[PDB]
Amino acid sequence: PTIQQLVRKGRRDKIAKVKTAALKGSPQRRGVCTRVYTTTPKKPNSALRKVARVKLTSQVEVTAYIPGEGHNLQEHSMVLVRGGRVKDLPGVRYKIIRGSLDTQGVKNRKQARSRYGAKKEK
Amino acid sequence: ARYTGPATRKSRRLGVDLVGGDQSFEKRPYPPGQHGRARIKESEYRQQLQEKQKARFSYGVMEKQFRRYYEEANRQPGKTGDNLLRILESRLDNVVYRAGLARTRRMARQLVSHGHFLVNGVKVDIPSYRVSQYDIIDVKEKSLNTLPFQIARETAGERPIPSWLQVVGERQRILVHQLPERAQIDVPLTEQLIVELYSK
Amino acid sequence: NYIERVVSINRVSKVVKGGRRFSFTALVIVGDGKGMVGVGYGKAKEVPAAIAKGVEEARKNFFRVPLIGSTITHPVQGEAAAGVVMLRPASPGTGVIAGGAARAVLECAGVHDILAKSLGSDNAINVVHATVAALKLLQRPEEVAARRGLPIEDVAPAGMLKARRESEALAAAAAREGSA
Amino acid sequence: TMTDPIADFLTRLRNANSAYHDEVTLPHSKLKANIAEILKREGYISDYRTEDARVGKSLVVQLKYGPSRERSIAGLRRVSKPGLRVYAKSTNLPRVLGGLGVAIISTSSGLLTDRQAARQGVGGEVLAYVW
RNA sequence: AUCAGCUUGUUGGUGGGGUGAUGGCCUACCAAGGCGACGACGGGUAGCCGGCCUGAGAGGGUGACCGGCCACACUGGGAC
RNA sequence: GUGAGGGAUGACGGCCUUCGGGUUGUAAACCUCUUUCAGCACAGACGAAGCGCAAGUGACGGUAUGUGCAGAAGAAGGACCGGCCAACUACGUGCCAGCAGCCGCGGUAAUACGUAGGGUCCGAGCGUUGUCCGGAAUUACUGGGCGUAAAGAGCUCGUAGGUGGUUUGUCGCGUUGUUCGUGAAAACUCACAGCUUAACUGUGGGCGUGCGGGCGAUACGGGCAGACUAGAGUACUGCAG
RNA sequence: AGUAACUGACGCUGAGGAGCGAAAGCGUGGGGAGCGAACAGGAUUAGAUACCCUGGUAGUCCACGCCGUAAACGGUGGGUA
RNA sequence: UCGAAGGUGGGAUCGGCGAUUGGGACGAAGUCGUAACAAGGUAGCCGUACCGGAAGGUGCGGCUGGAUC
Ligand SMILES: [Mg+2]
Ligand SMILES: [Mg+2]
Ligand SMILES: [Mg+2]
Ligand SMILES: [Mg+2]
Ligand SMILES: [Mg+2]
Ligand SMILES: [Mg+2]
Ligand SMILES: [Mg+2]
Ligand SMILES: [Mg+2]
Ligand SMILES: [Mg+2]
Ligand SMILES: [Mg+2]
Ligand SMILES: [Mg+2]
Ligand SMILES: [Mg+2]
Ligand SMILES: [Mg+2]
Ligand SMILES: [Mg+2]
Ligand SMILES: [Mg+2]
Ligand SMILES: [Mg+2]
Ligand SMILES: [Mg+2]
Ligand SMILES: [Mg+2]
Ligand SMILES: [Mg+2]
Ligand SMILES: [Mg+2]
Ligand SMILES: [Mg+2]
Ligand SMILES: [Mg+2]
Ligand SMILES: [Mg+2]
Ligand SMILES: [Mg+2]
Ligand SMILES: [Mg+2]
Ligand SMILES: [Mg+2]
Ligand SMILES: [Mg+2]
Ligand SMILES: [Mg+2]
Ligand SMILES: [Mg+2]
Ligand SMILES: [Mg+2]
Ligand SMILES: [Mg+2]
Ligand SMILES: [Mg+2]
Ligand SMILES: [Mg+2]
Ligand SMILES: [Mg+2]
Ligand SMILES: [Mg+2]
Ligand SMILES: [Mg+2]
Ligand SMILES: [Mg+2]
Ligand SMILES: [Mg+2]
Ligand SMILES: [Mg+2]
Ligand SMILES: [Mg+2]
Ligand SMILES: [Mg+2]
Ligand SMILES: [Mg+2]
Ligand SMILES: [Mg+2]
Ligand SMILES: [Mg+2]
Ligand SMILES: [Mg+2]
Ligand SMILES: [Mg+2]
Ligand SMILES: [Mg+2]
Ligand SMILES: [Mg+2]
Ligand SMILES: [Mg+2]
Ligand SMILES: [Mg+2]
Ligand SMILES: [Mg+2]
Ligand SMILES: [Mg+2]
Ligand SMILES: [Mg+2]
Ligand SMILES: [Mg+2]
Ligand SMILES: [Mg+2]
Ligand SMILES: [Mg+2]
Ligand SMILES: [Mg+2]
Ligand SMILES: [Mg+2]
Ligand SMILES: [Mg+2]
Ligand SMILES: [Mg+2]
Ligand SMILES: [Mg+2]
Ligand SMILES: [Mg+2]
Ligand SMILES: [Mg+2]
Ligand SMILES: [Mg+2]
Ligand SMILES: [Mg+2]
Ligand SMILES: [Mg+2]
Ligand SMILES: [Mg+2]
Ligand SMILES: [Mg+2]
Ligand SMILES: [Mg+2]
Ligand SMILES: [Mg+2]
Ligand SMILES: [Mg+2]
Ligand SMILES: [Mg+2]
Ligand SMILES: [Mg+2]
Ligand SMILES: [Mg+2]
Ligand SMILES: [Mg+2]
Ligand SMILES: [Mg+2]
Ligand SMILES: [Mg+2]
Ligand SMILES: [Mg+2]
Ligand SMILES: [Mg+2]
Ligand SMILES: [Mg+2]
Repeated sequence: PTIQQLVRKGRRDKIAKVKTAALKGSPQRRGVCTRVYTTTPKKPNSALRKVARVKLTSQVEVTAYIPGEGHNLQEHSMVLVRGGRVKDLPGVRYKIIRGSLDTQGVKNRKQARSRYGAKKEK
Repeated sequence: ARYTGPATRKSRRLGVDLVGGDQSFEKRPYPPGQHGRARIKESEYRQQLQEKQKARFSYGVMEKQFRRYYEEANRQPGKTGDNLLRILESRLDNVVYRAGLARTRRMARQLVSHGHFLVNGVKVDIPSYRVSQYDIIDVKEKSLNTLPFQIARETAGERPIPSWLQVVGERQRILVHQLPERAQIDVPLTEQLIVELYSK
Repeated sequence: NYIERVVSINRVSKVVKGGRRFSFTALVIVGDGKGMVGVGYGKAKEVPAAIAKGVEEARKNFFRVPLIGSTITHPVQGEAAAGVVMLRPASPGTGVIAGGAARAVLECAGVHDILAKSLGSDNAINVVHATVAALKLLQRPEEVAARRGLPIEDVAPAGMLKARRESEALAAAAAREGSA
Repeated sequence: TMTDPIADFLTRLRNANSAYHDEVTLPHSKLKANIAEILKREGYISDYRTEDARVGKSLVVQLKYGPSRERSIAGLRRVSKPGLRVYAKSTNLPRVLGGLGVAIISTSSGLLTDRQAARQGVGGEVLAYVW
């Protein structure tokens, strides 16, 4: 591109493909879960993961993955949701934090304890 | 906050002695753990971090502290490596150790924190005190009467006193004159790795 | 005393009617630390043979670095292979700032202060080729003045004259200390 | 069309250097003439002299080669061109080849070399980098 | 420009009123144009600046605190 | 700030073993030390050449700060350990239960899952999450390409704009030529100095990268005030399609 | 291409704009030998709404208008040294 | 005279929902098929018109990023 072209037009910078737009750039939201069920991964991975449908304060319906091996979430439950991507599940972009509101840390955790919300043994 | 754990761990894992009198290091040079003999792939980042951790766990400094020395040394116009070496050696703990008044960096630091030292007649209890050119270091009578200080000051037969440091008498007065050069400092390790690692 | 380094190890493969035949290739850089650079690319089926071939090729192929005391003379824009590697000197003690392959080749060269950047095709082989070409592109003030037919003071800056004189004095002092 | 005599001159000179030629004939102009003058003064070229042609004056430039045949010119490039014209103040004089090259700057005195221009404190537009 | 024409006190002159001060600031009378592809009029966003972060630089992002102005005081107006 | 000096070819107990043994380990129990800071007491500020013709005036605070007393006595956790990326083995289920930033890891013997040890990083903070720059030369003025990866519009005429073939002449509007003249404070950078050093701030510089007018220049980069022709066109003769 | 008589900075590229443009397609009115989408049969295949065979309606031709797209390729814009 | 609020009536923009329909992508595995990649068994592709569940076929014009002779 030549000098007169740059002067006449100007160069437009790239636009960023925003991720987790349901957060509106806000790291955490509170939500209430509507349904809890299971989903299947893609071809490379065969498993049976657990996901939940949560109503956000932003009035946006989004899936939410449940980490850990045990949970007590049922319909109409208070949930705190952060942002986190999973590969195997196609349309899941969020992970449910553990240890807040109605969810309690999964038992028998001693290694990597702070991530999953386990109190200290005495 | 200071590392309260064993000091021989650093030398054993890392592969070069720090205190210098470690019999365990010369008994077993390989790193501890069930698998310290496993072959490890060469890495420029391994060796760059290795020099860093040697330096920081040898002089006993804090991570934020040492990064602040790095940026300070960078912003003086002088050569970055020499500036970093001066700004680290100017710690009163290292000064009083290399002057022969302390058996190790940890003990110098502990005694300075407890405050057995006088700087130009002014009470000082800060292990990370800064010593500039042409300063005077004094030791109080309450500490001359202290037994371990007497042991150190009449057992001071350690590494020779450097050019910029020198004692004048039994009172253990430490004086500083000028900026040493790297050649006569002859400190182990190599500041190039540390400066390049923080240049990352 | 030579400096030896390995930058990359690759498991290359060949195919026949039976199946897969594996092979190993390695690239190494040799240097004396004074300004003598050698690069070697060696291939085998096992790492020891590969590194032996690389060392032999590097010993065969050498190149000399005309450095001023401790650093490079002038900035060089080394455009070769498929990567763009830009080298220039710096203030003493700043360090040899470069990527992986450039780091290895410059440390084998023995330079202590350089500013570098790789602008594309981060592949180690192409980067090494570009750095070698950059060092080839380097020009030295004395024979630059000889080519231009103009004396040193009328070509080279007084600051670099002062630096060269200081470097010569330091080299003379080091030689005297070594002799004594 | 023929739209930049100085760039054309620089490219013909460096093309001749690449092709190992010895003599180049170009249409004569004051800018070409005094640029050849400063080239002669710095010593990158061998010698120049003007001539007369079928129509107007023409200038011939003889390239410089040594015993070992390596090029006396490494490379040329123009920074100030019609359109993008770059200028330098009295303090921001460009550094070329780490001070081992030459930038041609037109000052109140004329087309003069960067080192003595900084000595005088004067400055202007940079014609080309020759190294 | 996936916004091409906009405007009628609008534009300009004269005479009056007006305001601390000149002025379509307001009125009357005369003429038809001014602004417009070196982006007008439209649509969305947003207080501006010394500064902060990043980057060698260019540049990019941004307006925490402090400080220089700007505008508002439940919403819309008006005046002493 | 949660300590130490010395202390064994290295005491329990755990984990592996090739059943020889190796590990946690100078770590620990031990003999001595100073005991910072909290704890208990005493003294106890400056902040005020300030205001009053009164007799005094400090919320902070009876704090900061010094002087004594007792006792190692009251004080450490968080992530990682397949490659990128400094840090590995065993035990428990096997396309299940699960990990995960990219590649990607379990289909009975996983350094990638869970538990144990062991080591690594960091530390009164440790990670996750979201926004912004860098690497991204990945919007390329410095600093990218258009044959096949993304791109030459189907090709011309041509308006507005952008750019010009030599040398013959002023004014100096593109411009550098030096000086006085602004650049609030604050911030950045250099040196000095004070709070025991620490944040904090105490003084004087310096910095304050732009823009104003008066005085001094004319080589390039434009209009303007006159001539020639190497691009271009015409003119004379032929030419092939 | 040659002589170079003459003009004496008229040159270049060109956003928006305008004109030309392969074949096919459309309107009107004519023409229409051969060729040939569509559509019938005959043939193969388990299957052919194709490849093959026999026929043949638009179109292919003419005049006036239109659409303005092609692997519109040298997959390379033009001009100058 | 001006004057905010309120009400009359029709044009623009942002939208939210809306039976049903059109299209797209991800699943995994099944039927119908042989399309393309070797002269892929009819050389490929491009523009265009018609036809057929489907990939496609044909007509006209253009390129070789087509192999033999
Ligand atoms: Mg081009
Ligand atoms: Mg995109
Ligand atoms: Mg983990
Ligand atoms: Mg794990
Ligand atoms: Mg960095
Ligand atoms: Mg290039
Ligand atoms: Mg690249
Ligand atoms: Mg890369
Ligand atoms: Mg009036
Ligand atoms: Mg008047
Ligand atoms: Mg008015
Ligand atoms: Mg009037
Ligand atoms: Mg600014
Ligand atoms: Mg930068
Ligand atoms: Mg940048
Ligand atoms: Mg701003
Ligand atoms: Mg303020
Ligand atoms: Mg003002
Ligand atoms: Mg209001
Ligand atoms: Mg209001
Ligand atoms: Mg002890
Ligand atoms: Mg106290
Ligand atoms: Mg007082
Ligand atoms: Mg007083
Ligand atoms: Mg105190
Ligand atoms: Mg690891
Ligand atoms: Mg590692
Ligand atoms: Mg297992
Ligand atoms: Mg551990
Ligand atoms: Mg970034
Ligand atoms: Mg350029
Ligand atoms: Mg680019
Ligand atoms: Mg392409
Ligand atoms: Mg094209
Ligand atoms: Mg097109
Ligand atoms: Mg014009
Ligand atoms: Mg002037
Ligand atoms: Mg002036
Ligand atoms: Mg000024
Ligand atoms: Mg000031
Ligand atoms: Mg800075
Ligand atoms: Mg002081
Ligand atoms: Mg200052
Ligand atoms: Mg700046
Ligand atoms: Mg002009
Ligand atoms: Mg004449
Ligand atoms: Mg002519
Ligand atoms: Mg003809
Ligand atoms: Mg004539
Ligand atoms: Mg033309
Ligand atoms: Mg044009
Ligand atoms: Mg034009
Ligand atoms: Mg246009
Ligand atoms: Mg156009
Ligand atoms: Mg037309
Ligand atoms: Mg037409
Ligand atoms: Mg036809
Ligand atoms: Mg036709
Ligand atoms: Mg039709
Ligand atoms: Mg028709
Ligand atoms: Mg008809
Ligand atoms: Mg037929
Ligand atoms: Mg047919
Ligand atoms: Mg019939
Ligand atoms: Mg049929
Ligand atoms: Mg097209
Ligand atoms: Mg064609
Ligand atoms: Mg074209
Ligand atoms: Mg061209
Ligand atoms: Mg809508
Ligand atoms: Mg709806
Ligand atoms: Mg099938
Ligand atoms: Mg086929
Ligand atoms: Mg077939
Ligand atoms: Mg085919
Ligand atoms: Mg085909
Ligand atoms: Mg088609
Ligand atoms: Mg057909
Ligand atoms: Mg055709
Ligand atoms: Mg091909």
